[PDB]
Amino acid sequence: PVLFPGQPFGQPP
Amino acid sequence: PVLFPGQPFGQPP
Amino acid sequence: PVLFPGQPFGQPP
Amino acid sequence: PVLFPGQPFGQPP
Amino acid sequence: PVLFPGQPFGQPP
Amino acid sequence: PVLFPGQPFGQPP
Amino acid sequence: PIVQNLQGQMVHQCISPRTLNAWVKVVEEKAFSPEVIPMFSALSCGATPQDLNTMLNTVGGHQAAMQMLKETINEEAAEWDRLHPVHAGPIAPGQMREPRGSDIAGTTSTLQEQIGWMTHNPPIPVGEIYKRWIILGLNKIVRMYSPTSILDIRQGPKEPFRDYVDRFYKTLRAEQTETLLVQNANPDCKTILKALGPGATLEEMMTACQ
Amino acid sequence: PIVQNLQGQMVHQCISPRTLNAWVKVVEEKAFSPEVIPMFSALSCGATPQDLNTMLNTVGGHQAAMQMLKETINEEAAEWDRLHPVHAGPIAPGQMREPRGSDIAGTTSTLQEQIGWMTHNPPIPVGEIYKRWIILGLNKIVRMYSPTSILDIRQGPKEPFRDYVDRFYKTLRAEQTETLLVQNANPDCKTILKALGPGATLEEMMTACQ
Amino acid sequence: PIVQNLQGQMVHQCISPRTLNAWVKVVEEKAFSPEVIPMFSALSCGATPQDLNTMLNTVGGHQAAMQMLKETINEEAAEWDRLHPVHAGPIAPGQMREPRGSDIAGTTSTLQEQIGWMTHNPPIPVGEIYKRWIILGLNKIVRMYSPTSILDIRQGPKEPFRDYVDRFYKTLRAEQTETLLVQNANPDCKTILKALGPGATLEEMMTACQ
Amino acid sequence: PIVQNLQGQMVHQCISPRTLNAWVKVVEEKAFSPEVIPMFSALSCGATPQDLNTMLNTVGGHQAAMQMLKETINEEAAEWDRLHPVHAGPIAPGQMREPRGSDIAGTTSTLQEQIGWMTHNPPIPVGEIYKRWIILGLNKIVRMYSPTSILDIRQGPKEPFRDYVDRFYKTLRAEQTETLLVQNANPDCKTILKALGPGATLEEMMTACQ
Amino acid sequence: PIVQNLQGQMVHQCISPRTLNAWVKVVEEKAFSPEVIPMFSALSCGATPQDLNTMLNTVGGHQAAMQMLKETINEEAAEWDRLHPVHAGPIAPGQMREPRGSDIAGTTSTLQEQIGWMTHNPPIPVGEIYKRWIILGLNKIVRMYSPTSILDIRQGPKEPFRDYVDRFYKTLRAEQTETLLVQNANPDCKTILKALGPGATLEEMMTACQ
Amino acid sequence: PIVQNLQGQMVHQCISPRTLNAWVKVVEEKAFSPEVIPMFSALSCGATPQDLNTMLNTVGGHQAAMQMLKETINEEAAEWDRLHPVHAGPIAPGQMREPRGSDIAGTTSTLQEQIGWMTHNPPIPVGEIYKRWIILGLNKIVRMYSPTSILDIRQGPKEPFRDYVDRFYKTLRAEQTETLLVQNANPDCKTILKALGPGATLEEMMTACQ
Ligand SMILES: O=P(O)(O)O[C@H]1[C@H](OP(=O)(O)O)[C@H](OP(=O)(O)O)[C@H](OP(=O)(O)O)[C@@H](OP(=O)(O)O)[C@H]1OP(=O)(O)O
Ligand SMILES: O=P(O)(O)O[C@H]1[C@H](OP(=O)(O)O)[C@H](OP(=O)(O)O)[C@H](OP(=O)(O)O)[C@@H](OP(=O)(O)O)[C@H]1OP(=O)(O)O
Repeated sequence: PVLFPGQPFGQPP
Repeated sequence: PVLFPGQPFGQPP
Repeated sequence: PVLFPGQPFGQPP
Repeated sequence: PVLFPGQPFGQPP
Repeated sequence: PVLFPGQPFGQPP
Repeated sequence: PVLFPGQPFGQPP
Repeated sequence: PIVQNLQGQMVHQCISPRTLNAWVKVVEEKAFSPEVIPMFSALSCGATPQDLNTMLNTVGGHQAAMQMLKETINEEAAEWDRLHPVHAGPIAPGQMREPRGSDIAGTTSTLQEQIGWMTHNPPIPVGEIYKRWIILGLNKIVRMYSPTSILDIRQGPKEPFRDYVDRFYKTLRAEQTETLLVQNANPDCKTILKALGPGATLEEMMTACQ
Repeated sequence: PIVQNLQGQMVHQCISPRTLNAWVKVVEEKAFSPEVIPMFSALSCGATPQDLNTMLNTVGGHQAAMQMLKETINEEAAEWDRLHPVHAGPIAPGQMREPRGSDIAGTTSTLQEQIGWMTHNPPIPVGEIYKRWIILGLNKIVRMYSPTSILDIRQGPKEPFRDYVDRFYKTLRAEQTETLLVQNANPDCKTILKALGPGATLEEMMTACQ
Repeated sequence: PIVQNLQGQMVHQCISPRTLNAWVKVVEEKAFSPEVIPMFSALSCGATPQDLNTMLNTVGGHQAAMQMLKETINEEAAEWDRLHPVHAGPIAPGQMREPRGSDIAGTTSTLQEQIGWMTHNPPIPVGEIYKRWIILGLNKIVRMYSPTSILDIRQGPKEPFRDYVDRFYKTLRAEQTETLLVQNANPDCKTILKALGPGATLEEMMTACQ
Repeated sequence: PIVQNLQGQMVHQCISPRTLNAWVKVVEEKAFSPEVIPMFSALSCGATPQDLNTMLNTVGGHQAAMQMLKETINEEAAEWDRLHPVHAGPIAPGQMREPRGSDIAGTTSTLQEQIGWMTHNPPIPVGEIYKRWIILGLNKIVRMYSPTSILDIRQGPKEPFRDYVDRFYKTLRAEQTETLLVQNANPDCKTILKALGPGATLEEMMTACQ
Repeated sequence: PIVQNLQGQMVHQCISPRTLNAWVKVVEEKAFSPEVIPMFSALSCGATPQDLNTMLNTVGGHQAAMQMLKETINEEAAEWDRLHPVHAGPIAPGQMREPRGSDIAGTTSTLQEQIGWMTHNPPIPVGEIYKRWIILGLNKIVRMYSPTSILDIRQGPKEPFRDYVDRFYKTLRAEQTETLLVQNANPDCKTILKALGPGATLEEMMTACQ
Repeated sequence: PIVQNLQGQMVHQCISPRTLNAWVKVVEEKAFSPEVIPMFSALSCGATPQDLNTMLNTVGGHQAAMQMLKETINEEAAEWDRLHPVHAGPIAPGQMREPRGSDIAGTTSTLQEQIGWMTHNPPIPVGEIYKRWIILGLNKIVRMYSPTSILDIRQGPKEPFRDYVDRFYKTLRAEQTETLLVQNANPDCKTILKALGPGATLEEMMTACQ
């Protein structure tokens, strides 16, 4: 997934 | 008359 | 009709 | 006088 | 002094 | 340190 | 909307937060009073069909009026299709196609097709036709949303003439005179007005009855 | 309105949300007080007849005053027609026609005809003539909407002179002195003012009576 | 966002305080009502993926909806990766790379890469694809956040028909008719509507039942 | 007002809704306090005599002060006429005439004559002369509108020195020291101040008396 | 900030009243909630280190957080100094010097040195490095300012699932799942969720538990 | 102020209604708190001495602080006169004169002389020197207007450590540590802090004491 729970929009894993 | 009662401004008879 | 009930403005059937 | 009582600003006698 | 008590800013003695 | 307690941002020691 | 830049060319700019803000606020505070129609006509000046669609979709209340507007726009788009047929086949490459009745509403046409139609010589004012249809809708809703008929407006015994004239003419504007205005007045004021006779401006009546 | 771009040419720009917003707000809060006329004169600076029409239609109250304005505009348009007749026939192609009295009001004339008249050398300031007619209307309404006559304004025994002068001159502005101001004053203040005599500025009176 | 300057070129300008302000205010006041989607579509006009990300992160409530949006964006980015693979190796110097599904979301791609994709011929509208994914999210949340079903909307005995139609159609918009609208109506109004029959506009129904 | 465009020329632009709005709001909230004069001086920067007239007419209260301003402007216009006579005859075609004392006030002069005087080399700053006269009026009103004399300002026994200094100097500004400030102080604070002696800044006094 | 003018060049413009106004208002109303960080990142777009300093100094509360930010900026400036040493001697005349760790913070560097670093080819983005340090500070404060731990978030018996998910994820964002979300849920909702099993989107859970 | 136009030249523009509005509002709401100084420094960016004077005169309260500022400006102008004498005689025609200490304050110098000094190569930044003097005044007032000393700030028994640190550092900023912060803390928190020892960041203290 491009986005994961717990971080702001636009940040990689 | 240019304007008559009952119509908006800028409308002919 | 161009517009039908239940969808936003500017969307086809 | 340029201005007199009873008229708006910028109007002659 | 450039400024004295009792007059607005930017006015000489 | 660049900043110390008690002075505004952007001021040296 | 489609504006004129400082250099001297017509370019599409993106709708401002205030056109939307003021539009939602006027529809929220003034509901569908007649003066709300000019606001739309003034706020959407130079607006594309897509922009008009944003304005219409921004409102969150009075959905039955929105469906009135929908039906009006479909009737007008069908009449446009009937009056101005357009060929099919293949759209010629690097070329501008004819605007359908559905295109003016912005349902099939995209924004690039829209600004192509507006920045043309002679330009196809799809925004103006869409504004005409939306406005026909708005007048229709406003006329059929009037609270009371003009026959109902009658002057009270203790009410000033000014208030009666104001009510009479706000109702007359809502549903889009001379003799009728005197009939609804009480015996007072009418006593002097019947003596005045024909040929007197509204102000003569309101001055004598002041 | 018709503005001057940064390049150095007069172009039509679309009315801002604030001209409308401030106009509706001033007519809503201040009703038809005299200072409301300059607002219209300042808010509609450079405005086209269509823009003036939007401003007039935005108001939702005081419809009798709006009909006063209507009648005034028709009288002025008839006088324009009488003073400046215009030929009929066919409008020459690619040419600018003469402005009728109805054209200045924006009833028949379209916005492109309007900006053609304004961006001309010498320009036909149809917006300025329309503003003149609308303003004549506004002065007429404001004068006949005054709550009390200047004769009614009288100074109270316990009221300061400042308040009396303020009331006197707001009433004088509403209906568009020297001797009258002293007559309405109470025996106090008048005691000193009669001793002052002619040739004293308003401030001499208000200083001696302070 | 990506705007057109006065000279005549598309340049990136920095987001205004009002796009953010109005966005937070509409999500705060209107929650996730359908009309909130057009606001986002209108406020973010011309916006970069980074700008869209700022708008999304500005909201401080409804975090479960934000996670819905996250999951939707990941599904769409995986589908983009599957549909449009991109090579690896070394990015050629002074050259523009292909946009991954994660690039459109702005997680790996930087703002300079973004404006390179937008200011291109032909341009890669990464902002528009990201807007499509965010909007799919928004429609999904709005549809599944509806308070009541369309079956629940029924007209009361003392309630006017106008209010019933308004409720019916706001619910219909929330979840994205003709026969159903009459079924939920009370025996009054239905008495006349059943007599009307098929082929009547919404306004015919609301006029007869007024 | 008369502004400098981006190209590099001085052009007349139309007054903004905020100059009017802020002006009415400051005169409404702050009445005629001294700080209200700089607002006018800052809000009307670059303004034409017509613009200054709009600002003056926008106020709806304190009409006696407005008549003070009127009389001041007439006195200054008479002094201008006396100091700078102007010939009559015929205005030369395509030529700029001399500004009368009434012209600077904007009573006879039109806006085109005004911007001709401002966009000149050397320019005739009719706006600046009119601003001088209006400001002389404003200072006169503000000085004679002061609630209490400087002799009245005295420090209370339980009142802090800071409040006494604030009152003293707001009154001193309203009517346009060193020894007087100590005399009005109570025996407390004065006990230390008399010991301080001459040569101490205001802050030395307020620090020792803190 | 550093913006792009209409001509096509990057120039320094002076910070607007709204960047400051909106910044103070968001820090005042939202304290240090996570969404406050994007606001700073969006409001300070293109801002110089001096501008960032103005924004930081405008806040009047939460001074301990400001000292956290101070310490973070000093640690990052020391790391910059350690990673990128710079020579001393004499600054070459008419030449641009290397940016120290203290220079990026704006303590020694002046605004002309700053815009020299930004308007360079290749440019030294001192504003971006300073923004990185300020943002690291902000994330640190926001993470350590969280009211409760994620373990504390548990769903109530009468509370809807939507509210529990909202609380859970706002807490998760404050401190920067799948299995944990089900554990904190009550026996109701968990009854169905345990039956659902792995592989279900958040929306599947919230739909089944609706 | 002195801004950079789109063409690429530094021109004087007229102060906006918001610089004045925001300035009066911040001095009215925040009095003379430390963060009020950056506002002035940010609102008056690029401002002329005349503009700075307008900002200073717009405030209507705290006149004793204004006299502090006056005295500070006179001391600095005397020091400028002493450090940089200027010749008298006749000002050369079509030439720019030297700035006196009174000129920087704007008492004798006119706005045309000011913009001549700013638009020069090398420019004489009279606005920046005046800003330096005004700021020295502001820091002086803010330091001597602090409500309580840093010695007074002590942590309560039931008060959280966060509030104590906030109060301590707002007071420290008002009057322009490490060991002192622990001394004022109650026996609780101090129990752990004394065990922590030297070398711990503020956040280590506030985390252990959370
Ligand atoms: O209309 P809002 O959403 O409530 O925002 C406004 C508004 O913003 P604008 O300057 O862009 O118009 C103001 O002007 P108004 O049009 O409302 O008159 C302003 O000044 P006002 O005192 O005249 O309203 C103000 O008021 P304030 O800052 O004191 O709240 C302010 O409200 P916001 O702070 O919410 O932005
Ligand atoms: O100058 P600011 O305080 O930074 O804000 C201005 C401004 O306010 P003032 O003219 O009172 O100074 C505009 O004035 P109006 O057009 O509203 O009369 C305005 O207008 P909009 O609200 O329509 O955008 C808009 O910028 P612009 O003049 O280019 O339209 C805007 O900046 P913000 O809205 O971002 O605060």
